Amino acid sequence: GTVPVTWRLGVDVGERSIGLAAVSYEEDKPKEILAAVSWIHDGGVGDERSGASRLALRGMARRARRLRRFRRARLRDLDMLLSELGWTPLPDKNVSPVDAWLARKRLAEEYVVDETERRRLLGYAVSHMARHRGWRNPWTTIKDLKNLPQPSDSWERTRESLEARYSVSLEPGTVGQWAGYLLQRAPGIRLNPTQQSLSNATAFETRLRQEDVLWELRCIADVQGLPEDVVSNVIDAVFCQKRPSVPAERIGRDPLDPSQLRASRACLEFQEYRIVAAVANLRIRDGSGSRPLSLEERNAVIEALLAQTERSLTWSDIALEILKLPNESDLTSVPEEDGPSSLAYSQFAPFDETSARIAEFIAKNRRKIPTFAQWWQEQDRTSRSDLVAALADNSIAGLLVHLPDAELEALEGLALPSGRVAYSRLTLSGLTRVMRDDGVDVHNARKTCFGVDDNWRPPLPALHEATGHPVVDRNLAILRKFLSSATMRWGPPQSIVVELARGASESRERQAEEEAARRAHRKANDRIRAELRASGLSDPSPADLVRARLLELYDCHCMYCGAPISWENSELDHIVPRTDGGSNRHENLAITCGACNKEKGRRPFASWAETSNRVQLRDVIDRVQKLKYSGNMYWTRDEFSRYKKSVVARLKRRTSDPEVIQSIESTGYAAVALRDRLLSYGEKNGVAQVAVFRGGVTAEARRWLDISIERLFSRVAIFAQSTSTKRLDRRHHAVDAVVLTTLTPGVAKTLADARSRRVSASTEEPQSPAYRQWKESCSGLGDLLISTAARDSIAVAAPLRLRPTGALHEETLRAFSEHTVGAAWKGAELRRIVEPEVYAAFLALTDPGGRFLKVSPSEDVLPADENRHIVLSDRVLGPRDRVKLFPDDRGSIRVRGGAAYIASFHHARVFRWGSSHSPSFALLRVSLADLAVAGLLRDGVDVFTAELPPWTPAWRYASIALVKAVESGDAKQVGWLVPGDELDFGPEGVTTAAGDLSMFLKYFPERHWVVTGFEDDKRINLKPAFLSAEQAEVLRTERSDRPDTLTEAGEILAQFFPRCWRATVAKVLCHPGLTVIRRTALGQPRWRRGHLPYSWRPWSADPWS
RNA sequence: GGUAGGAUGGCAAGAUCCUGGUAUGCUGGGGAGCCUGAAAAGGCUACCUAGCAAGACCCCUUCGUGGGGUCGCAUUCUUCACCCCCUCGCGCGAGGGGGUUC
DNA sequence: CCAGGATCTTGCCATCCTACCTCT
Ligand SMILES: [Mg+2]
Ligand SMILES: [Mg+2]
Ligand SMILES: [Mg+2]
Ligand SMILES: [Mg+2]
Ligand SMILES: [Mg+2]
Ligand SMILES: [Mg+2]
Ligand SMILES: [Mg+2]
Ligand SMILES: [Mg+2]
Ligand SMILES: [Mg+2]
Ligand SMILES: [Mg+2]
Repeated sequence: GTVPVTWRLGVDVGERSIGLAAVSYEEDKPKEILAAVSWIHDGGVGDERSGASRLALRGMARRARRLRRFRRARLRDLDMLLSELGWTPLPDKNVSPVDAWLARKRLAEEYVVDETERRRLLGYAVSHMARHRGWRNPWTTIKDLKNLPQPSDSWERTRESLEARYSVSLEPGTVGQWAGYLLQRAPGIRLNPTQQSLSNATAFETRLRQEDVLWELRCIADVQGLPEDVVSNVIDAVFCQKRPSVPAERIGRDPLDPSQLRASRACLEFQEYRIVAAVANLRIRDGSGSRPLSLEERNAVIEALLAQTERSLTWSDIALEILKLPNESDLTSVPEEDGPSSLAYSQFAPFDETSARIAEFIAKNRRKIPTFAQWWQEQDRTSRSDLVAALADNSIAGLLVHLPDAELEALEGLALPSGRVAYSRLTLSGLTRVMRDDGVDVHNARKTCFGVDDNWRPPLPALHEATGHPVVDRNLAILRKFLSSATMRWGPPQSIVVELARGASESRERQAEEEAARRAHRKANDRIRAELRASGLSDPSPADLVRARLLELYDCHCMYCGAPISWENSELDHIVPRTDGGSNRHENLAITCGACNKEKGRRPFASWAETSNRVQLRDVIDRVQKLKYSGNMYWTRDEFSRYKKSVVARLKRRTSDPEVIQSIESTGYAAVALRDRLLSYGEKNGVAQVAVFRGGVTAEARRWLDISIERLFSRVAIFAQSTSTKRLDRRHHAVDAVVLTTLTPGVAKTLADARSRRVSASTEEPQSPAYRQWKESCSGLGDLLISTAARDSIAVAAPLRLRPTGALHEETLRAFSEHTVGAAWKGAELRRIVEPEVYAAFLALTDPGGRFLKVSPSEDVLPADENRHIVLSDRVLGPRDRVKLFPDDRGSIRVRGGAAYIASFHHARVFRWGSSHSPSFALLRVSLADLAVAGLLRDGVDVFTAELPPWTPAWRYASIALVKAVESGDAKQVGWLVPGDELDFGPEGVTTAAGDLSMFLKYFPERHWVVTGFEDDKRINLKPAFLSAEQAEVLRTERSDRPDTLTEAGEILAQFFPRCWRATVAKVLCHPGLTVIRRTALGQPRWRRGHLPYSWRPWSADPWS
């Protein structure tokens, strides 16, 4: 079975692709391309418009389900409490729309004397407050909510705006009181802002907070004189909220101790470890050399950094006052970036941060927790560390001292430095003890405390272990399929080459502005961090830093309309929204008021500003452009300029264009994680080395091996000047992987130097031995790639999605239409009947000797009969009676008393009937709702051959010829076609071109076509396999940059894409030599029929068993 | 030494999920106001209320077409088949995962 | 949208380790 040869593996990752090569070798030269293939994956994306992954959509749906389930349980507990109290909950129907609001208003205004009426109004109000309670921090308890200032400043500003807007003053002016007053005074007023799409205004502008509803509840209990235990139980039932939790398996494991969880940043062991490691990395000047700090100097600096309350010790202070050095610059190896006026020495040394937080909390709360203050001063650092570990790991889903419950609530309300560190608590304590006692650094402490050697590297994940990142998992699944198939074919690889997504070929001024930008970012982030710790934000997130930056930048106003905003009612609006692919980069983030954010919604900003009467486009662009530079802000001059241009360019767009910036993080993560798992495979399988090379070393290798993708695959120019990029053809990933199999480190250094020389703005051949042996080894690589591409041995393949999982139907429920039994029945109304047995009865009426509905969508099928009684299996309909019908004449299923359209088609079943010399073809397009209502979403079901009933939307909206042929007993299923199946038209190409395809084939003779969809009953959507789609996107964008940068072939490609080939099923499946190609992991077509999807010719496919 | 990789700590910029909430929206049931109406019933603006993938599994029950709980859109060659790994871990065939070469 | 937890990438600063090439 295995034919072992010496071969190398090249791995070239991409965001939507991965190129994998198995290249058999000689002593240093390539011998044969064993397999080269570009695998085109979706990056996990199931939301093509938004870019959100399938895992992200599943997680948001699951969390919405969990929210609804917890809300239902909480409301049931409230209903039990109201039944205990004798308070009547708000009824489901037959009450006024304003009964709850007037209940809240009256209970806030005057004492209700009537006993049953007061209980009814209290039940109405409390049930309505539980349904609409406002937002609170989920990490804060109900006691913290009671500790909040009531009402919030947002509601006080909203109430001031309402008293100004309506010239009245309600007392005490609660949310229910103002809402009832406005719903009675100005009927039809909306309360909260919503998305715009003749117009009106809204009553409230900010997000309702839970302290506002809590304060209204306290005001109602104060007016009505309710007992305190009663209102405390009511507050517990209304504002009950499940605390957020961290699953323990979501926390990584310690590499030195693989059973233990990674320690939190809050741990005092980590704070000591960071201090001792930072001190152990410092050096001291000694006669043009450097020495490590001696053990007494280590102890002095370490005790000065441990015994610290705040950031008071700079590295200059460590050099001068602690080390007693004559000069500041004698302290070398300071772990900061250097700058003017000794910036690195002016940066601050680390300290015990958790001990500072706990000591400051004690100093502010001596009377609140004096027992804890005495106990904290009493305990040693081991029990202190165990306390701190318990306080840090309370957030884990899955306190050693009998403390009072108020002290427990104050301690769990304490804010500690979050984040995980690399090691566990035991490992950190052991390493710290070894570094303190032996006077060694971290590497020697690891060698001592664990017995590891100098070659020790942390354990790496195996190939079967996923990461949880969708793009990385796509690349890894493709890689492990390729590696298993290649290992069983040719044995294990001799070495493995992975391309990392790292680059360094930049000019010195680019490095200078990046260093100055980093300096400015750190300085402004430190100042804003100090302001937020002064303001109570103990641990500012990057979102908090962005929010404080834009509050400072726009003088606490909204960016869009200019309304004054606070910290708590402002919102960080994605200017390009998340549902249009917008990123969390700070140029995409605008500070808003919440009302502007809700009214903009998911729309582009320029279109929203055109439609809206609240903001103006020119005013927002002008307000951005008049921002002026100052002394010390976050951006540099050039960064402030580019920030203004990128913000303005985001504010100016009118369509839902794709996002400008794409995720290079998942490219680097895919390369790094695939390298780690390939290293695990190499440890298991005896691979000699796993080598890594930069992104710009492979391209420089390809351009110095006289290989260009245009010349290799006979591509044409698509630009008027110069030559286009190599990304037109999808096979360039496999060519990149083939080139990667050749590279060695010395050649990598020389091509990196050549690239740095070239981008340092002809052409000098690089001067080195390693380049010369690489060229003499790889002179035949060009001939080998030409011979491989001429036979089309390089494959572009898309992995199939065959599992019947995903959205069963479209999200929006739709109201049922209706049609009288004894009236005229057309074809579209007969195809829309909701009830399957009523449907089958109408088919029995039109055609008793038939099982399907073979009627035209426009023809009048049944006449208007006043004596037509549809006899059901259990009922008789009347001619006056009406039938539920689906609203529109497309595939639909009934969902929860409404109608939902079916989702995208899971597959098409290919049917072939007629003569063998001239067959007829059709597709039974089957969706996930078809299998859902056919009961096929269970165990032991082949979804591509399991029979569907005639009332499913597959058989309802099949073609008339297909329906008549299955009725006649001539059409049997011969295969299936998922979106992503490759069609091979043979070496002769395709003949049925006309109009746009004929012009496409004069520049692009494409024989390989990928199914993307099934638009209607006689059309299959095909795109060329070999040509990219993002390439077509950037060509169509770059057409309008200059007056006709493109050539004629570029215009042909841009006017073929993105609709590509809207084919015709009975035309394209009758091509001679057409084969539906199902490939193996090595890009080779699977032809032997086993238990995996095989290749099949539609013209000569035998019928299904 | 220089280049490249890896560790740890720091700084900066981002990505990916996960947990809990808010508000909207959709559909069913309602209705406060307004309009067109009325021997002749529907819309509009809000608001209230239930549900918000189809469904699966467990427990009820002082027996019901329902109450309660846990889940259900990922891992993209479904199912079947053969091999492998971790867990039902006695060379057990039941849960998850992985591979099947043209 | 909100708070906040977890995983990870890239780039710089410091330290340690590894392999590898290039000169003298
Ligand atoms: Mg590449
Ligand atoms: Mg809720
Ligand atoms: Mg609520
Ligand atoms: Mg509203
Ligand atoms: Mg927004
Ligand atoms: Mg690539
Ligand atoms: Mg409403
Ligand atoms: Mg609602
Ligand atoms: Mg449900
Ligand atoms: Mg498989």
